[PDB]
Amino acid sequence: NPQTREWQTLSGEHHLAPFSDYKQLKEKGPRIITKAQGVHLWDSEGHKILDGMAGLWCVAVGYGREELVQAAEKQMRELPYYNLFFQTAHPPALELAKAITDVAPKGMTHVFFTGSGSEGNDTVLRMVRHYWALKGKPHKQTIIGRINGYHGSTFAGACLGGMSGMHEQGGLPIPGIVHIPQPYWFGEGGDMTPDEFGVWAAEQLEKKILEVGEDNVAAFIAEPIQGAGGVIIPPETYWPKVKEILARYDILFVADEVICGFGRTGEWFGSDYYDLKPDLMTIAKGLTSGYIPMGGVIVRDTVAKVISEGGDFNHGFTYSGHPVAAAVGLENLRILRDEKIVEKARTEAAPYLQKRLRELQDHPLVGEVRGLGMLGAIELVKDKATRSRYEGKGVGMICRTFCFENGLIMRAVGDTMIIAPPLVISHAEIDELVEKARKCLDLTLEAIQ
Amino acid sequence: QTREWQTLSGEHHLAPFSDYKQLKEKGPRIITKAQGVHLWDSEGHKILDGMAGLWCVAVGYGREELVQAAEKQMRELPYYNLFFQTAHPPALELAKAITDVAPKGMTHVFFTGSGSEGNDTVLRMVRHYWALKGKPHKQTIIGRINGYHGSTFAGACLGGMSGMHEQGGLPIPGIVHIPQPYWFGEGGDMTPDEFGVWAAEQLEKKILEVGEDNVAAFIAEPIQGAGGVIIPPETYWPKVKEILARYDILFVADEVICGFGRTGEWFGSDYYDLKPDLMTIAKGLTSGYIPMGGVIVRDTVAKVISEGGDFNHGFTYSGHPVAAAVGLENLRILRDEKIVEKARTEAAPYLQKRLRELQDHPLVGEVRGLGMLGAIELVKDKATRSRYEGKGVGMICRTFCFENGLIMRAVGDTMIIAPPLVISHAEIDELVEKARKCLDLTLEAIQ
Repeated sequence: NPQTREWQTLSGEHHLAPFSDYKQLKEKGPRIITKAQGVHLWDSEGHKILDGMAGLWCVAVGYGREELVQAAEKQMRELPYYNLFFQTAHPPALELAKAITDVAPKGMTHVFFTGSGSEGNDTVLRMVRHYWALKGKPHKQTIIGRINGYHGSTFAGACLGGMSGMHEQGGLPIPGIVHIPQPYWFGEGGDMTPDEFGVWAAEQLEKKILEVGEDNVAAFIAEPIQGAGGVIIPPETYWPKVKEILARYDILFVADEVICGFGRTGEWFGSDYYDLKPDLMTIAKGLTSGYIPMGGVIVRDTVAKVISEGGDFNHGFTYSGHPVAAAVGLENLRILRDEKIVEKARTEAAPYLQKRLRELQDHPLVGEVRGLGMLGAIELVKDKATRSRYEGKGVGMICRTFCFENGLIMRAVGDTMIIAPPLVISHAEIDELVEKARKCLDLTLEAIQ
Repeated sequence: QTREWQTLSGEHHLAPFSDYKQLKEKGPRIITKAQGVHLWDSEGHKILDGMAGLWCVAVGYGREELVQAAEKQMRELPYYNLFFQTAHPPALELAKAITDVAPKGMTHVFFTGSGSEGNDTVLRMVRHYWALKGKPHKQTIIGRINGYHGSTFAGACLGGMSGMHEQGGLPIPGIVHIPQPYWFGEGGDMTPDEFGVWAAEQLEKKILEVGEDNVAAFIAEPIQGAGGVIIPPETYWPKVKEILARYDILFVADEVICGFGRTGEWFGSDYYDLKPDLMTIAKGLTSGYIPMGGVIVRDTVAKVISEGGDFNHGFTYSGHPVAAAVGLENLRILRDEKIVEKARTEAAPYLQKRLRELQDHPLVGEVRGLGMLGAIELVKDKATRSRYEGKGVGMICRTFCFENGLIMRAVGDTMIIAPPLVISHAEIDELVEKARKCLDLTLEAIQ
C-alpha cells in the first residue's frame, strides 16, 4: 500500500528477476524485503519474517555482522579494485586463498577466484578438459553429472545440471555432458531399501563410464548433498560405493560445495562429511556469507600442475579475487573459525534443529523428515506407506504460501519443504521455525482435505 | 614483505590469464593503495593507471560517496535473493537508473555478477526468445574474430580469440564468426572506408550462408576492447545497420567496455546511433568498486514475459543489494556531476590531441583514439604498416611502461589506454610524457 506499490509497478516495468514468470510477477507485484537482522527480515509492509533459507543458502553468519561491514569499508577506501590479469595481485586475494586452503581437505592447495558458483563450474569445465589435453588426451572431455543436480545458470552450469526446465532454454547443449540418475530414494527408489538404492545409484556411474568410454571421460561432477532440487540426502551406501568406483577409473572428481561449503553440513565441507577426496571444489555463497558477491574453485595440488606447460590458462573474470570481496571473505572465515560458528553449528545448533524438526514426523501430511547439520527437508505425501504424492494439486506451493504469510521462509521443491537457516540460529529461533512450520502444515492439509 | 605475499601467490593462487609457472619464478606485482588515477605497489612506487584497473574504474579511485553507499546498504540489508518472487529497493531503482541513460526502448535490466555472466544471459535469452516466437531452430549467433565477450564457456565461445577456443573442448553449437573491421592490421591496400564496407557486408554473407531463418542474433562490441581498440571505419556501423534492417535477427551490442562514458557518450550504441535489442554491461556500472554486471533488454524483446512461463535463469547474487547501491550512487555521480559530459567536452579532446602528437615518433605507425579510448600502433615501416615479426615489440613497451610508472597495455603490437573519465589535463600530460619515453626506450631495444 505505501511505497511498496511504487516499487512494485517499477519491477513490472523495468526488472527481470531470476527464474520468474514476469507476466505473473506483474499481476501480483513482488514482495519487497528492505531490512534484516540476525535470522529475521522485514518487508516494506512491516512484517517480520524468519529466514529459514539464509537468503539463498548463503548468509551463514546471519544478517547484520558489522565486522564484515567494516572489513568492506576499509578495503574499498584503501583499494576499491585492481585486476589480477596484469601479472598483478593484491593482499586480500592472496591471504583469502590461504585461508580457504587451510579449511579445505588434504591436498586442496589452490584457489582460482570467480564471482559466482556458475562462473565456478565454467572454471571447472575449461580446467578439466585443458588438464586432460595437457596430459596428452584431448579426446577425453565427457563430464558425468546427475538428474536434478544443480551447477549454475551460465550456459555451462545449466548444461551440467539436470533440470529439464533449464535444458529447454538456450538451444543445443554443450557436447560432452551426460547425466546419471540422482540418489533420491524417497521419490525414485521404489521398493528398494535405502541402502541398496544407494548402491544401485552409485553403480550407475560405472555403467555410464563404460558406456561412454573411460578414455573419453574427463570427470564426475556432483554436489555432496543436492541442494536446489530438494535436499536429496544420499543413502549411507552411496558415497562409499562411489569412492570405490572412482579409485578404479582414471577420471577427475568434482565436488560442488557451493551449498555444502562453509559449515552447512556441520563440517567445513560436505567432502569432509563423507570423507571424499575430490580434485576440484566449486564454492560460493557462504564464502562471504553473501554480504558481497564472490565465488571460486579450490584446486588439488596434483591438478594444479596446470602450472607446468601452463602456456597461459586463458581464463578468468575482471572481478576475480575482487579486493573488497576478498576482505569480506577473509574476515568471514576468521569469524566462522575463531568464534567457532561451524563448531557451534555441529555441536549445539544442528542436533537441536534435527530433533525439533523430526517431531513433525507425526503430522498427517508428513511422509518423512530428513536433515543433516543445518540442512532439513520435509516430504509432503498423500500416503506415508506408499510415499505417494498429491498428483498436481501443488501441495508444496500451498505450504510455501502459508509459510510466508505466517513469517517463515521455508521453500518448496515440488512437494519437498526445505530449510537451510543461518548457522548462528538460536534454540529460541529454532522453536519459532518449528512452531510456524506445524501451523502451516496444518493449514496446508486443511486446504486439500 | 612483498616477498611473503609473492611466495603465497605461487603456493595458493591461480590468477586470470596467467602462466603460473612463470608467475612463480618472478613473483607478481602487488598493488595495495590507490587514489585518483594513480596507484601504489607494496614497494611504494607510484603508478599512473591508464587502463582504469581493467576498463572499469570510471570515476577514479577513492570516491568516498561509494564507500558510504556500500557501508550503509551492507548494514541495513547485506543480501536477499531475487528468486523467491522477492525483490529489494536497490536493485529496482538501479534498473530504473540504467534504463534512463539507455537508448529509446531499452526498458529492462536482468542483473548478473559479470560481463561474461551477462553474455551467457544474452545467449539463453536470444534462443528462448526465438523458440517462444515459434522458431526453435533459429539459434545461430554471429560474432567476430578478435571479439571478446567473456571467459565463461559461452563468453569464450562467442568471442574470437583462438587462445581461448583451444581451452575447454568442443564449442557450443550454433556460433560462427565473421572477420573484424581492423583496417590497420587486416585491410591491406583498401582505403579505410571501403574496408568498413567489406567487413560489414561479410555479415550479410554469413546470414545467407547459414540461413536467415537459422540466425538468432548478431553480437558485437561497438568498439572492440580486449583485442586492441579496433575503432571501426566510419562506413562499418552505418553499413551494418542497413543489413540489420533487411533481415529478421536480433542485434546484441556488448557495451561492457563501451558502457558508461568510455566513448564520451553513455554508450557506444549512442555514439554510432545503433538501435540494439540487448546490451551487455558491467565494469563501469559500479566503477568496479563492487562486482556487478547485467543485460539491458528492449521492450519488444521483453516478449519473454508473455507466454514465457518461467525464465529458468539467474544467479544468487543477481542484483546484489550492496552492489546495486554502489551502482545507483555511481550513476548519480556520473550524471549529476556531469562526468560523462566533462569526458566528452573537456577530457577527451585534450587526450586525443596530446596522444596524436606521438604520430611523429619513429616507432609509431598510427595513433587512433575516441573519447577516453586510445591505441598506438608500433610498426617497422609506416607506409607498409609492417610489424617487427615476432620480436614482441608490444611486450617490450609494456614492460618499460610499467617500470616508468604507466599502465598502458599491449595487445600484440598495439599499445592501449582507457584511463578514468575524471583524468585531469595534468595527468594526461604525465601519461603522454611517460609514453614517449618508453616508445624511445622500446625503439632503442630493437633497432
